[PDB]
Amino acid sequence: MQVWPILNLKKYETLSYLPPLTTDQLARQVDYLLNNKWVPCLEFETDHGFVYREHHNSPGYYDGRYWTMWKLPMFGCTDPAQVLNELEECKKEYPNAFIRIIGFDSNREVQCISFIAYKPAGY
Amino acid sequence: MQVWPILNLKKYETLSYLPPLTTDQLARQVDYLLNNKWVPCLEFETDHGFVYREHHNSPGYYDGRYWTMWKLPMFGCTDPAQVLNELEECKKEYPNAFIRIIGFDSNREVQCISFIAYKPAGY
Amino acid sequence: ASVGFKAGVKDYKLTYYTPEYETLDTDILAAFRVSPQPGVPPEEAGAAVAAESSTGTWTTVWTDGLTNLDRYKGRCYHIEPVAGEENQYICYVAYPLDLFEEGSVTNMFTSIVGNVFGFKALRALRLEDLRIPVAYVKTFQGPPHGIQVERDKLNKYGRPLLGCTIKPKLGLSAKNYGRAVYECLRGGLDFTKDDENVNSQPFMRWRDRFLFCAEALYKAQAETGEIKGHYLNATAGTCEDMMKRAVFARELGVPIVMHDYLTGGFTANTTLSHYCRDNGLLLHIHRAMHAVIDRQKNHGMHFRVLAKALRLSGGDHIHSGTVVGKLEGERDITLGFVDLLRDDYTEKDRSRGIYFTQSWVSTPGVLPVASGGIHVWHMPALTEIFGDDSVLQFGGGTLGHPWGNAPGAVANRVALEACVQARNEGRDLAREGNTIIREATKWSPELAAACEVWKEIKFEFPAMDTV
Amino acid sequence: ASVGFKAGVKDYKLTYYTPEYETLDTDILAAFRVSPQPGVPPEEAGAAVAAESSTGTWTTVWTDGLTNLDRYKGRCYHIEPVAGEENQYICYVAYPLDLFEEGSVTNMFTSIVGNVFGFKALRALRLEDLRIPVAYVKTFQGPPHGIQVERDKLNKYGRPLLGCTIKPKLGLSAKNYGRAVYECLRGGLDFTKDDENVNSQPFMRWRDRFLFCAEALYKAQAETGEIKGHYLNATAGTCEDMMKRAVFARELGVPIVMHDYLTGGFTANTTLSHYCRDNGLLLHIHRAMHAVIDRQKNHGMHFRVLAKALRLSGGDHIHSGTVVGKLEGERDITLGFVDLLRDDYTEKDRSRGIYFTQSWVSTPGVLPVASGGIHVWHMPALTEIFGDDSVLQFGGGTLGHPWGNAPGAVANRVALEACVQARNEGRDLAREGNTIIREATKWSPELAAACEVWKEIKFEFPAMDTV
Amino acid sequence: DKLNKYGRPLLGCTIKPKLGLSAKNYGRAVYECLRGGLDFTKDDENVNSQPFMRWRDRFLFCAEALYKAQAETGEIKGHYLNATAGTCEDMMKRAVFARELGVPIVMHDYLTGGFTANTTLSHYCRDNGLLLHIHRAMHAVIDRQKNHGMHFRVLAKALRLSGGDHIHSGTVVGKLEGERDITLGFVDLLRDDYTEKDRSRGIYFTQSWVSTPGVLPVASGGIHVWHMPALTEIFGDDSVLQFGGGTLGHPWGNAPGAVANRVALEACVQARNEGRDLAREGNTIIREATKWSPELAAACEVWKEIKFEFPAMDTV
Amino acid sequence: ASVGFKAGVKDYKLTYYTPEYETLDTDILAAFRVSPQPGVPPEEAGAAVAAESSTGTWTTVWTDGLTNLDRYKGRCYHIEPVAGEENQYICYVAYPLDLFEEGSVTNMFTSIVGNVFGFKALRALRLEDLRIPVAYVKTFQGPPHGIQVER
Ligand SMILES: O=C(O)[C@@](O)(COP(=O)(O)O)[C@@H](O)[C@H](O)COP(=O)(O)O
Ligand SMILES: O=C(O)[C@@](O)(COP(=O)(O)O)[C@@H](O)[C@H](O)COP(=O)(O)O
Ligand SMILES: O=C(O)[C@@](O)(COP(=O)(O)O)[C@@H](O)[C@H](O)COP(=O)(O)O
Repeated sequence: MQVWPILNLKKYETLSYLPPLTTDQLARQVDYLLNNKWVPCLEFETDHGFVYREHHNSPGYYDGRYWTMWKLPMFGCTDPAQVLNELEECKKEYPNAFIRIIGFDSNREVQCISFIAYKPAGY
Repeated sequence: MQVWPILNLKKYETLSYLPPLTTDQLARQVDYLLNNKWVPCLEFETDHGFVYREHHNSPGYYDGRYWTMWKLPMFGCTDPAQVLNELEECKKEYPNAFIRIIGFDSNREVQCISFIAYKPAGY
Repeated sequence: ASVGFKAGVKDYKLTYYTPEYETLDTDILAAFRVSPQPGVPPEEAGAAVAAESSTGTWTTVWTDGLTNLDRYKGRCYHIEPVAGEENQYICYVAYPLDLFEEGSVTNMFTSIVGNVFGFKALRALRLEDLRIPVAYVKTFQGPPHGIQVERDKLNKYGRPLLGCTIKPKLGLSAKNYGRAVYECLRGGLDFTKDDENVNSQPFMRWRDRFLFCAEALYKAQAETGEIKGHYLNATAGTCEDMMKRAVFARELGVPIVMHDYLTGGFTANTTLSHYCRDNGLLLHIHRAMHAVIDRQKNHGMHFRVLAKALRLSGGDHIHSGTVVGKLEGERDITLGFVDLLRDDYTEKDRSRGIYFTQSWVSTPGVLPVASGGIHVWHMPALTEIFGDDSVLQFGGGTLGHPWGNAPGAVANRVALEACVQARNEGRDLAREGNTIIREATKWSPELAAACEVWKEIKFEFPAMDTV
Repeated sequence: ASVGFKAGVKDYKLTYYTPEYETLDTDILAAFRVSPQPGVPPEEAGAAVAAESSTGTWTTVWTDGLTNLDRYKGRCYHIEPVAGEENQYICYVAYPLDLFEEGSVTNMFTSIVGNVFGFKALRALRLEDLRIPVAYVKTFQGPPHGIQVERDKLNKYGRPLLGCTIKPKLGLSAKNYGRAVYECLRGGLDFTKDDENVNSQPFMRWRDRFLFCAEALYKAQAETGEIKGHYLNATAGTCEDMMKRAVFARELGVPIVMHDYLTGGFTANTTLSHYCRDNGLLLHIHRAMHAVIDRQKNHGMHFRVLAKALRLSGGDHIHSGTVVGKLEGERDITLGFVDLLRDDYTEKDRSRGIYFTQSWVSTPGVLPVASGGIHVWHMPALTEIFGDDSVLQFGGGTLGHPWGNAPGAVANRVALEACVQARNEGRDLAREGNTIIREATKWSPELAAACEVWKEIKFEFPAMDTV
Repeated sequence: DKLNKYGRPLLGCTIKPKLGLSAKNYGRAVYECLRGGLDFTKDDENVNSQPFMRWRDRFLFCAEALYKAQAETGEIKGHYLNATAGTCEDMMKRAVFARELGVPIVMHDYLTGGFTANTTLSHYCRDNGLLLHIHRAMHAVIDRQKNHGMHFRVLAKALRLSGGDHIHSGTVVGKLEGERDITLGFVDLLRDDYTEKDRSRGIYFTQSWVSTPGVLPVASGGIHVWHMPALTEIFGDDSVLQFGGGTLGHPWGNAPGAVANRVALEACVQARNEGRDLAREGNTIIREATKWSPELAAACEVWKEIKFEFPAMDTV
Repeated sequence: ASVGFKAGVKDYKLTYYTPEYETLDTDILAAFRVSPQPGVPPEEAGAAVAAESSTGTWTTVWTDGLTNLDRYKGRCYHIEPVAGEENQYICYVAYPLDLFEEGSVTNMFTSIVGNVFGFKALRALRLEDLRIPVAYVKTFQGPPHGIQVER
């Protein structure tokens, strides 16, 4: 019987309970997003990697949901290499930031993909 | 006339105003719990050893009452050694945690025993 | 079926003495200790009590024929002489469920105890017990929280809770009240409290007190790491004033308020009990004035009836006596009503004055509170009599300590924990009590100083209320 | 000026027995009938009572030094032995005005009568009287209306008012209740009323009753040309329920509601009293449960104290006993508290049990109500004892008439008016009572029929509560 | 958007036993489930306010527990607090206290509580930002038999109009009845803006919704880790999968039981996204994950042979 | 008294079929007309109905040990075949008073009739009658007026 750890066990939503993604596994996720015709976009955050409540406590209100946009959504992108390229570029500029890849479905206007692609040191 | 100290005098509920329990005194408390047919269980906490109020201030609401369960309550346990064994095991895994032993009365559904069995360094 | 109407007076026993009656499980049963005037037969006296507290009057009325009196009348169904008492009897009366308003203790007492105690034909009358049927029990909310929930909210387990009444009773300012409160709480007491008569007065207005006490309790809680409470008194002159006080306690986020249910009244108490359930406030109940009613064996109402009424109306704690303190309370009678307050079921037991078996259908239990003239040397006895589910209060026993409030609190907390540890190890609190306290004084200077002061203080006098 | 703090217990008499004290006009004074345990000196017993009901506790507390105990402490200032009684004394205790919450009878009783009756050191304790200073009296509203205003609203002058309690007590439907009501009112009674325990029950819910009773009272008023009333019971389980009932009575435009002040409680009663003043409703008060407290001479609280408390909290009528009826009430003691209820000033008079002179600074008087086992033959005596300012109620005495309610009402109204006329002409009601009734039966068939039925009915038994 | 959850079905768990637990034990179970990876925990449908646990005490302890699990994991959590009550007034009092606590979601039993009460609650939730989970308790009394009653698809349309953010829709593979094609039919009626007539799925009429929001279908009832591939394949990302016995029945307790379910779900999402056939490769995907997840391996051993297969009464 | 926790599924009849049970006057009693699927014994079907409408679920949960399931569980205490009907039985189930919210018909039906009618293991289910104990009846207002008052 193992006891589920309590310390340093912050999670990052979708895919975060699986072993870390290898380069190929990451590329496969990006392919999936592009094959479904979703628009890829990168977001990064340096100060608040997790949700909190500073400005309000009403139902459904949380601070920390919005991260900052890396450039613009990649409308028309058809090559996964372009996305992975932007990821490396974002990492070089913000090595201390959490970085996630999201994919928009514009007909429903909902993010159909969202996963952490890079975490700063000690995370 | 002695002045009751103000600093570093945090307490831990039942039995905490007595001199620290020796091994035998601890074993006696566990015996008492088992003799009354109560179910033993260990709980540990590393981050908030004391009650506080972060999420709400209404009557009867406090944060920090819930600690984390070590494995599962020991249903059917009849030997104090099993409890003391789990205590040592919990201590080796969480040397930096506060650890308490509780005993459940399932007919009334109330904890009839609860005492701190281990405190981290500097407490 | 109906017979004609004949005007005139007839004996009550013709309609209300019913010795062959088998009680229904929905009937409210009452055990009355009746002392008739010379020349009044016990059957007539018991019948008069049953008639006057239910449907009848002194002369025949034609309107009885418009209903079915057989289904509504109270009935004296059993009479037994009292041993070692001159011309005194225990009369059992049954009242149909239909006579009572649902959820109203006020209505229940109005019928059963409203006019019968003044009958010229009786010398004295005492209500000893009432069997409240489960069907009537279900019409009441009962305690806002009850034992289990209270321990869970406060995170306190494995020992009696400790409290302290601030003294002097009256005369302290709001700020001095809070100062005393912080010092008591920081020494290990779980609770402090307004005295029962501390409401709102020229020397200290209620809102100022609530405010300073909240500041003091939060400071003691931060210092010790244990949850603290200070019972704020909501007792007031009107329902409106009572509600204003409960509302401010809610705003402060404190855990507990108090009410004097007999002097404030059942109607007001039930309103407060409902408010506490809706707002998560624990409700401590004082029984101020009870001894005016329940002390004498020949006349009045036994406390066990008043205790049952409180469990129905609602309260999380209720004062229950100390047995060993300054106020009267015999051990067996006390253990009897303590069971009636905490348990889900208590079987008839005449040796403890329990006339009827009583079930509560999961109505929460009430925490008994021992308060009044107790000190450290009484700790083993209190722990042994009440067990873990009780609150032990030390007013003079804390504020009378030679080194002050915090050390006075430490002495009480250490004495209590020494007793809990000893009991848990298998020691006999009854035989080894003094030894357990003495052992603790070797390592606790605070306890040693308290023990020196109260060593010879005992309260022993013959009791008036005995089985 | 301050002396050190010495922990330990000291006799209460050292601080609370103060025989040289001159009472202030702002002090609340209490006369306690104290029965100490063997070996407890009267000075210590009186001092214990004064201490425990004011500022003290069982051991010395350091906090006394934070205030000026001399200005707050209760003081036993006089003790006198009771004649023809073993080891019993009348102890007089003075309480400073500052100890009490303004306008709160609940607070006043909590202090004075809260815990002292249970002291192990006393065998028994009874509160006989209280001198309420005019400065405290002014903090209360008192009766919503009072005698003068009530007679003015109803346009009734020159004779006692007449009422009737509907019977059987419980068991009648809402429609049958109204039917009985109309028949009683149309025969000459001014009022009919819900019995004290008629609240809201399975056989008759309150709103249905209020509705049918309003229909019945309006019909009787139109028929006779005299203003009528039916006391609608507002007594309930919670403050909220009580208010809902008072509110519907207001909507119906009826003139009077009733409340059981002791079973409902002072807090709820004061709320209702204020509501009645704000809405023009007369308030009839029942003293249900009083005998549980005030019957025995050795222990409890005398009714005169409960009567004063009601005049402060508020009520337009209050049951006061009949003297000659089925419930206990001695003539002199009764006349004593009737004066305390109606007059603006009553001088000390130990022969009537009045321990202190009491002034009311124009607080309205309360109408005493005689009810319980009375009939036509008692009319001369009732008129003579109470005079015009009273309400005489005949429940069985109306509904027990052989020809029904209307004739039963006529018999009572005729008997009353025959007595008023005789008295006004100079006849001695005490010597000529039976003759006056007999003369009236010659021309009133209704009265003659009532007289035949109750001719031999008297209620005579030794009283328990005597001066 | 409010919960910040994307790319996978949401995971929940009903606390068990259904009735009988105290308020404090309810919260203890809740914290342990949430900290292991479940997004939600919930009051069972019949947990309202009873002698063993009054509603306000439960709401309070559950809020403490959910906030602790959220702080520990860094993921937004919720515990559906039941507002179902005997009167409109009682229902409103419960919804109001949930609002005061700042929690994100409440629940209601729309058929036993009723449409009139449900519509009132739906409006209150819109005005106060509370998500509304809907239970269909009692539906089978009405919709099970093919010859008499009302089909569930009609009850589902009624709920989408009256209002609810989630509605139980059956599991197909669990302990309660639900045929695959009929289920897919009404799931489309709950989520999409337009569904064309299709008699093979029991859809008699073409239905348009003019942008009325879609409702999240909830699969609950006798499901466990081995059913994960099938559930993911049938419902897709927009669904909530609930495991009551499937979490609290895990040999190591609630947190590990939660981990097993979260890992199994994510293993299926990753496999699907990589192009694997959940229908053909389901068991293989689960087995692969057990190699690195002790929590999942322990769950798989226990429920390996548990299936629920009986002839359905409601067929097209 | 407590036994260890063994994960896994057990038959409902082991805990919920209780033919020796004497009903209490405070129990809500239900008479269900049960039609099991082929191969499901009537005792198991009745036990499943009792379990699912009260305290149980499909697999063993450790939390049962935190309470006293004996005082809360629904119990199938009697089963009788229906005359002139194929594989149909009347199963009597007892529910303790504590399971119900006072004054709430909504809560009463949610438990008794909430999920059991959809069990794959049953072909059909009908609730024929309920014995509402007087202690529960008293928690309801009932008709605003009733026959007598209306007339
Ligand atoms: O005024 C008093 O006497 C107390 O404040 C105790 O003070 P000490 O702690 O200083 O004795 C009350 O709590 C009584 O105990 C009430 O009596 P009971 O509990 O019997 O109702
Ligand atoms: O229940 C009763 O006995 C009465 O209804 C009178 O009925 P009858 O008129 O038929 O006698 C009450 O008014 C008592 O008089 C109250 O006692 P007190 O006035 O002494 O408070
Ligand atoms: O009582 C039950 O059976 C559940 O709590 C599931 O428990 P388990 O998770 O332990 O199976 C309900 O959510 C049903 O699933 C409702 O049925 P439906 O979803 O078909 O409306």
